[PDB]
Amino acid sequence: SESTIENFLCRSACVYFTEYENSGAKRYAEWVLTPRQAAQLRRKLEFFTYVRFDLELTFVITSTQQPSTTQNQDAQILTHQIMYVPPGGPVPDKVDSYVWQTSTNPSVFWTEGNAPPRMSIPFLSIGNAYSNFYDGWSEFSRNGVYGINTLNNMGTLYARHVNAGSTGPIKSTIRIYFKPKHVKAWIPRPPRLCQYEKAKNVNFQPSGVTTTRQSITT
Amino acid sequence: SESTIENFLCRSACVYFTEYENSGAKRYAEWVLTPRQAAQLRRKLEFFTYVRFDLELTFVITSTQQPSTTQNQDAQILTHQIMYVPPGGPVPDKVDSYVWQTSTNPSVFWTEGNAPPRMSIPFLSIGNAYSNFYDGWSEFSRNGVYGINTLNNMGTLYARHVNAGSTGPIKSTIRIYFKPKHVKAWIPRPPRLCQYEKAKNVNFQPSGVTTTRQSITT
Amino acid sequence: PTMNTPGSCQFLTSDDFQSPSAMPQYDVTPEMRIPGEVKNLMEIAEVDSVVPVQNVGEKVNSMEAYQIPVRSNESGTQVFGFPLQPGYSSVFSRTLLGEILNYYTHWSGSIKLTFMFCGSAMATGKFLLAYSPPGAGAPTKRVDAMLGTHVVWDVGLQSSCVLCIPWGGFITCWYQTNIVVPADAQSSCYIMCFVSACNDFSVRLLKDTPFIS
Amino acid sequence: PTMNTPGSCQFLTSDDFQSPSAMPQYDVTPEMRIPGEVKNLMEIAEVDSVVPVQNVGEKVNSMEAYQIPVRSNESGTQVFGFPLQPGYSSVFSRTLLGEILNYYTHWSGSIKLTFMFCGSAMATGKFLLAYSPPGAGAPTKRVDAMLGTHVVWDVGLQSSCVLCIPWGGFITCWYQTNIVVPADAQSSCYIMCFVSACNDFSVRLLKDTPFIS
Amino acid sequence: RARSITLGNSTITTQECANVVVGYGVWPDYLKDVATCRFYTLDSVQWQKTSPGWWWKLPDALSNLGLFGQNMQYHYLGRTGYTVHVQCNASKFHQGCLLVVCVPEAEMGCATLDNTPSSAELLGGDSAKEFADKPVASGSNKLVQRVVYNAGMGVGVGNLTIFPHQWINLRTNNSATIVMPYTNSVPMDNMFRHNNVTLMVIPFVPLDYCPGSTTYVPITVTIAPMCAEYN
Repeated sequence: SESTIENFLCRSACVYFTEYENSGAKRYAEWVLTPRQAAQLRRKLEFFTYVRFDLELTFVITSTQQPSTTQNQDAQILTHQIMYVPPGGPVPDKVDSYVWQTSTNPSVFWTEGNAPPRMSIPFLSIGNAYSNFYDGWSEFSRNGVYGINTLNNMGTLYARHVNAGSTGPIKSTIRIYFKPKHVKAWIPRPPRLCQYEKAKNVNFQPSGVTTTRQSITT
Repeated sequence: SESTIENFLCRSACVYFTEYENSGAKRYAEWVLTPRQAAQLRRKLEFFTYVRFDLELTFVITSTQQPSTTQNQDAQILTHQIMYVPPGGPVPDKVDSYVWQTSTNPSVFWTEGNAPPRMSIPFLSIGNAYSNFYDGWSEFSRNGVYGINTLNNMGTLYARHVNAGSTGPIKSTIRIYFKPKHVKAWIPRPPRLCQYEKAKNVNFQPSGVTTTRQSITT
Repeated sequence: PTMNTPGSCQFLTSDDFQSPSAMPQYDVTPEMRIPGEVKNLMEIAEVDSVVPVQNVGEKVNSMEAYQIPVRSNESGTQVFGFPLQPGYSSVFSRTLLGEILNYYTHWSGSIKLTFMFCGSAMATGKFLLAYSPPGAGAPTKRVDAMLGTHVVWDVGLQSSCVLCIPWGGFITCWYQTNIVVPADAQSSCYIMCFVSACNDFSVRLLKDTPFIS
Repeated sequence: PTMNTPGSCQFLTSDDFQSPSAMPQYDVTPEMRIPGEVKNLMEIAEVDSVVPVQNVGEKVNSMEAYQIPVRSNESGTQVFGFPLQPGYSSVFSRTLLGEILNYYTHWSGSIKLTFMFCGSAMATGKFLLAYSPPGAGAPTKRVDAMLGTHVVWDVGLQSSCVLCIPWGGFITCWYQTNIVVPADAQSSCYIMCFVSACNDFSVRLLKDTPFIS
Repeated sequence: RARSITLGNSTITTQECANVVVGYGVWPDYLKDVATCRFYTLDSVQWQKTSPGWWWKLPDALSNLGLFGQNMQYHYLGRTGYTVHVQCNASKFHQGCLLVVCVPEAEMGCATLDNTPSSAELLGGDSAKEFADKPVASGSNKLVQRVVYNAGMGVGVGNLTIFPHQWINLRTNNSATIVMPYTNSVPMDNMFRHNNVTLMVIPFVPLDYCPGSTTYVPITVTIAPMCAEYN
């Protein structure tokens, strides 16, 4: 009654950490949506071969002041913009680019000091299910990477400060929460014995079957 | 009509006091959930041998500025995270540990200047009732503490500042409110005559039966 | 269109709202039947509890606080007496009925007392149990105690007497006759006194107990 | 007129609310039937998986961890034994039933074991499969193992034995008789052991796995 | 008049009007070994002019006694009701009162606030542990606080009648019979690891007699487990 795949795969799990500054070398965040970065969620999803689900992206944006020597700093409420890029969408090369105005990318505006912004994404795969394990080459004629089918693409996420708050520097952080909804699974497979190495593939280092003991009769 | 166990055991009672600083030696709070610290509630609960109830945890988080000699301090809204650890859950060894991201511990995020955050906990005991008075040894083979059954465990609570507000130091406090809900009791027992000594056990110092008078006929 | 009235965004400690459950879709462990389920505090205040009537001096720090000494030699002499205020009086202070009362401010109901003569079977005598109503002070002589509400208790026949008190007043016991014993029987006996709530008993305005430190 | 209660404006991680869809009026691609649709984890824990019973030394880093050696020459001698705790015990650690259990805190249900003798057809003998209940320690001699719950397994007739265990206990195997083989047949054989959940099996309180690093 | 009650092979002699007080309005029943249903008569304890009290732990009281001791040994967990009979035979020239009470989950305090007491000092096997009048010294000892006006649990001894009790007044009464249901949060529990009920006997009004009488009154305690089942 509790071990259903729903109650087993419907937990809000943080999947990203990054920072962007109102003024500075880094002024915007970018992260291609993937459930492979977080090992805790990756290992839970690698129980099944084919999986299909919806998302509920919920962000947590916090701002902290920086150690600067400018005086007479008067802060104004900060506004953050989070542009979701659909697969094949234009990606902002810079912070003040024109792509931040395309009516296709559904950006959500947020003003500091409110309930954290949340949006949902449907099943975007052209195929009929996201495939965790692919046993082929993405390119039709081959000469393409192994096990890298583009059917699982889920788009990219971009975030920036719409308005600089004060003359003094401000650095903000954003934590992206992943919540699969209406989950379905197919073809159960064995749990990953060895520890993960690269999020890109299934490469691993050989590991023993289990912890050893003194004698068989003990 | 008023003396029912519900109306007698359903009062919001503060049970904890602690402080954590944005920067400093103490940067996070921790308190194993127990109804034994507050004597006012402990003595009310020690009327009955077996008691079962739900909780309604409501916190009150207030922040005050500190006496520092840094200038040009510009504050940003503070966000506090309160991670509830279920029994047997991983416990953060430090403030910036990875355990603060486990999707199991249901942490509630809160931004200063809103209605204080509140969450509820069901009956978590594996047994069929929380037992106030145990007359045995927790360890099956003995050589274990007396009257310390682990069946009453209710988990731990952790709290921290997700984002430092300003360069200048900030110290926050948190008061945890305990509200038993849907209370049931069994086997009434006599009220504790002597004053409490250690929250760990029932050890006490011998006390007189009552206040004395001049003569029996007076 | 909504408008937020005053009283919004406040943590009024004594309020009953719906609360967001932290761990949902979690099983609860079905409850077994455990013998003896309290539903109301009153069921506890209906149990007789012995009273430290003789809380004189170092008696409180011994078991001899509960027994009332009744000697053979000495008529108008008085056995005991105490004011009938189960709340503030030191006699009914830590009694089961008294402790429960110390949790409330208002209360109305009858009080039942029960005396159990704990003496040798041969021992015989009579006692005058007189209850003076509130406005009047405690009686001084035996005659004055007789002329009010009284119960002449004969230990030789009945061994336990029950007094139901309405609506503080006073309770006084007098030696109607000295204890008479055949040879080889002790003449120094003792009396014990139980207290219990009776008939209607209500308690209003829950407050904190004053016995915590 | 509305009033905002406590618990408003908070991100309680474990809550189920309606969420504003980012891209509305977008088609979904109808789902085809794919063979084999898991609906409950239990259906996975009902599959027998081989057990590394002999996880001794460098056996874990080889295929010889799953086979139990049974020699011809040496009675009361013992084949194997391991404590019956599918959760914390190193034997049932990475088993399909064990891994699933490492995701939960409470669990109640029967455990089914199955031994498959992998020896030459001519090879014959008898084995004593004894299960000691929790409170008792593992037996020392063959007699003590016989006097409890036991199953005398004859390899000559039956090639696979099944043990259903209620409600940790111990499992011990003894050589009732040495292996008897006609000439031209090897006398050194092996035994394999599968584990599987049986009958009722429930799991409560989802937690994180301890095998991540 | 007298009457005989037979369970298995043992037999007890009691009056016609025994005045049984059921535990909590419930009679012991199986959860939803008959050979263990006998009258395990323990020893007698001499009640004297200065005796403070006594107390028994029912599971422990029957740990060494025959079938019950053998059963609770190999078997893991289980549950058991009880029917404690306290018989106190004294003359007509004696006088005194006793409070016979069965206290469930009676956790006892330790003389040293810092630590809990030891198992041997807490449990009296095949004998009855007794209270004391003066307070126990607070040193570096794992002793149990045996003050009688606190009973050890830490509560005023007077209001110990909330628990299923019964009073023996040597003026009218002579014995008490208390039926006790299985009270535990857990359906079945290891009898050796945890004791569910404690039998306490306290002499409120002291024994007294003229010179030339028996110097003591021999209280006698009989336990009979009702509806015992094991796993």
